[PDB]
Amino acid sequence: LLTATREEGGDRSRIARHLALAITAAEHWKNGCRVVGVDLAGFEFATDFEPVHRVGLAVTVHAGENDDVE
Amino acid sequence: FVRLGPEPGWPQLRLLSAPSFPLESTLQGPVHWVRASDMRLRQHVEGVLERSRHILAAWEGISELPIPALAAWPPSHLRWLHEPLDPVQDKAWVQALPKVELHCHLGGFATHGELLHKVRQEAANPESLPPVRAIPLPPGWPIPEEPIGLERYMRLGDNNGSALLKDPGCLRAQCRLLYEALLADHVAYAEIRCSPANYASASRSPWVVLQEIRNHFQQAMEETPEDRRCHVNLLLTATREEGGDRSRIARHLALAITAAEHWKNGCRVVGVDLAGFEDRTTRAAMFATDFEPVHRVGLAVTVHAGENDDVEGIWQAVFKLSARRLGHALHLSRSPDLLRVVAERGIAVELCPYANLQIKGFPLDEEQEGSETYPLRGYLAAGVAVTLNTDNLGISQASLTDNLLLTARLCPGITRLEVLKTQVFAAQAAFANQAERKALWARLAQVPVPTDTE
Amino acid sequence: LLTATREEGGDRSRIARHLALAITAAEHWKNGCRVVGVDLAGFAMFATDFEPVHRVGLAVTVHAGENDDVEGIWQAVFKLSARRLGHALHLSRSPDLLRVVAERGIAVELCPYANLQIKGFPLDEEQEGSETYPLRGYLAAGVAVTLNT
Amino acid sequence: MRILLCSVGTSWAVVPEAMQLLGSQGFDEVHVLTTASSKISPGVEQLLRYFEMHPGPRFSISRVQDFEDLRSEQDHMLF
Ligand SMILES: Nc1ncnc2c1ncn2[C@@H]1O[C@H](COP(=O)(O)OP(=O)(O)OP(=O)(O)O)[C@@H](O)[C@H]1O
Ligand SMILES: [Zn+2]
Repeated sequence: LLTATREEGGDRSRIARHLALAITAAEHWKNGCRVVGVDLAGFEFATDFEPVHRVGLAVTVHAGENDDVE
Repeated sequence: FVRLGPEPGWPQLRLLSAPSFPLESTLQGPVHWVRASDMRLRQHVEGVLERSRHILAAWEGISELPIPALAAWPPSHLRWLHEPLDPVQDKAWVQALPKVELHCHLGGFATHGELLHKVRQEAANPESLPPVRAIPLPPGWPIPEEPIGLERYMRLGDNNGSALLKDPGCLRAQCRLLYEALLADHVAYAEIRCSPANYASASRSPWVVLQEIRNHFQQAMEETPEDRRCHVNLLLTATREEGGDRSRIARHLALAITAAEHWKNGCRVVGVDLAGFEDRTTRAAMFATDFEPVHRVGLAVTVHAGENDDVEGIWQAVFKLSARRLGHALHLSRSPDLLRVVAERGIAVELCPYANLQIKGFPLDEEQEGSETYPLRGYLAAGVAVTLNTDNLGISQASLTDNLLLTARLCPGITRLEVLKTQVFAAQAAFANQAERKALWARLAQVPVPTDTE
Repeated sequence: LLTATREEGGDRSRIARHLALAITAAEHWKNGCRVVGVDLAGFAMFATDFEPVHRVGLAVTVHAGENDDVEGIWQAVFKLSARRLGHALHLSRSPDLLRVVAERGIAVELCPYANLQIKGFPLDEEQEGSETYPLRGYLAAGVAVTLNT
Repeated sequence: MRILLCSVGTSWAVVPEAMQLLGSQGFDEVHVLTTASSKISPGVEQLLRYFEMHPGPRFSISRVQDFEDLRSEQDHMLF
C-alpha cells in the first residue's frame, strides 16, 4: 500500500506524487507483490482521489489522533 | 624626432601571437633571412576587419535583431532579411535554418507510404499486423481543394497509431524514423507528444511503453555527434475522448508525474498537452482538480484548442488550467481582451499552417490581408509569441520547411525576419531547462547565409 | 494600482468597491497615468471574486505580509493568477515552486528595509549562510527578483 | 621592456639615429627590416659595424628574400 500522508502547514506535493505513483504501479505489476491500494494519514481530498477510484485502487483511510465522528 | 602618438591597437588583432603564424627565416651570419610561408595573415586581417565593419554598421539597432549574432551579417544581407519571403527561391535557405519543433504527434508520423511500409516490416509479430486498409487521400493533397474537416483529417491516419504501435518492433521503427526525419530537416530541439496508454497491452503496461520510447530516443540522441544532436523531450497527451472516459486521462497524468522525476537527462517528459475538446461538456473547465496535481509538481500544460472553441475555450484554458501554450488559437482575434492578455502574460501560440489550411481552409496566394486572412501577421503585430510547427508529419505530408514556406502563401507580405522571430519565440517558449535552452541558443546562432543577397 | 485588501473580520463591500473601481478605471483612461492592476494586500483563495478582473485584462499582484507559509504563494500563482508576488521571502522552502516561479516569470518584489525592519536578517555577513537575505538565491535560480521601497 | 622595429633603405644612418629616441635610456632590442636589394648591402654592413661598436641591446637584420625592389603591387602585398 502506498501512503499519502497530509502534513499540517507543509507541502501537498508528496500527496500529489504518491497518488500518481500508485496509479502507475497498479497497472505495472500483475503477479506477486503489487501496489494494491492507497492509504490516507489525514483528512480525518474528495477531489484529489477522483483519479484513484477511476483506476480501481482500494482506499484505506486512517483516523489519526482525533475524537470526531464527522 | 617626431612622435606620431600611441597606437592602442585593434581588439581582435592585439591578441595575436607569433607561433600561430610562424615566420621562416634562414640564417646567414648575423643577418636573419625571413620568409613568408603564406598570406593566411592577410586573409585573417581582412576577415576580421570586414566582420568588425558589419558589427559596427548594424550595431545601432541591435534591439530589433531576433538573434544578437546577426550583427555580423553584411548590411546587404540585413536589408535582404527585411524583405518579403519567397516560397520558390528560399527553399534552400529555409532548409538550412536550425529550427524548433513543438507540435509533432508521434502517432501520425508514417501514416502513409514508404515510411508506413518501413514501420510495418519492422514488427516483431508480422502475423499480428492489422491489414493495411484503403484510405484514399482527398484530391490536391497536401493542398486540398476544399476543407476536409477534423473528423476526416483524423481518420486519414488509420494505418498507423494504435493499430500498429502496440508491437515493440513497430514502436522502435517509429521512433528511429521520426528521429531521422527530424535530423534530415535540421531541427535543433523538438517535443514529441506521445500517448503511451494507447499503445499498452496485457503484458506491456503504459509505463513500459513510455520507458521504451524514451530510451529509443535517448539511444538515437547518443549515437549522433553533439553538433547535430536534436534534443528531444516528450509530452504526454491526455485526450478528452467523448463519453467521459477518465481512466486513460488519469493514467496519463500519473505517468507524466512519475516520469517528470524518473529522468533528469537526455530525453525527458516535460509536460502534458490536455486536448480539452470543444463539445460544451469537456472544454477547459474539465479541470475538476484533474490538472491540479500536474501543476503541484512543476509540470507544464499545453492545450489543443480544437476546430471551434470560440474565445471561451481560449480563456477557460488560459485562466483555469494555467496553460503555457495554446494550439490552433485561430479565432483569438475575436475578443480584443484575450489578444492582449496573451501578449502581456507571454503565452505562446502554436500554429500549423498546413494542418489549418487542410482542415479549416483559408484564402491562398492573396495580395492583401482580409477578414479571413491567416492570422499569423495579425498575431505577430499585437505582440503575441507565435510559433510554427508541423502537427502530424505523416498525415499533413509536409515537413517543417514546407509549413514555414507555406506562410508566404497564407500570409501575404510575410518577411524572412518574421520567420526568424517565430523560430526564436518557439525556442524561448519551449519547456526546456537551462542546459537544453543553452544548447538550443548556441545552435540557433548559426543562421545560414543567403545564397543570393539580391 | 488599486489595493483591494481583505479585512480580518471586516466587510467584503470594500473589496467589491475596489474591484469595480479598477475595472471601470481600466477602460476609462488610455493615456498618461492609468490604472494598471489590483494589488491583493490580503493574501486566501478569492477565486470567483477575481474572475471579472482577469476577463478585462487587469494584472493582479499578491501582497504577502507577516507570513511564513508556502501554500499562499502556491495559490497566488495558480488560483488567483498573479503576475507579481510581494515580499515572498520564504520560497526556497519548496524547491518545487522556486522552479515554477522561475520558469513562468513571476517577479518577486523584495523590500530590503521593509523586510529587515518587519523580520530582521543578518547584516553585512562575510559569507552567506541560512539566515541571509534570499535575494541572491532567487537570482541564481532564474527568479525575476526586484527591489522596491 | 622596450623594443624598436624599423625598416631600412638607401640611407643606412636611419636606424642608428632612431635608436637614440630615448637618448641615454636606450632600447632593449631593435630589429631591422630590410629588402633583398643589393644597393643596401653596404648599409647593412655599416649597421652591423655600428651594432658591434655599440654593444648591449640585441640587434638583428632581416632582408626580404622575395622583395628585391619595388616593381608591382604583388611585391607590396608580400612586403
Ligand atoms: N490535429 C489534431 N487535432 C486534434 N486531436 C488530434 C490531432 N492529431 C491527433 N489528435 C489526437 O491526439 C492523439 C494523437 O496522439 P498519437 O497520434 O500519438 O496517438 P494515436 O492513438 O496513435 O492517434 P491516431 O488516432 O491519430 O492514430 C490521438 O488522441 C488523436 O486522436
Ligand atoms: Zn494536436
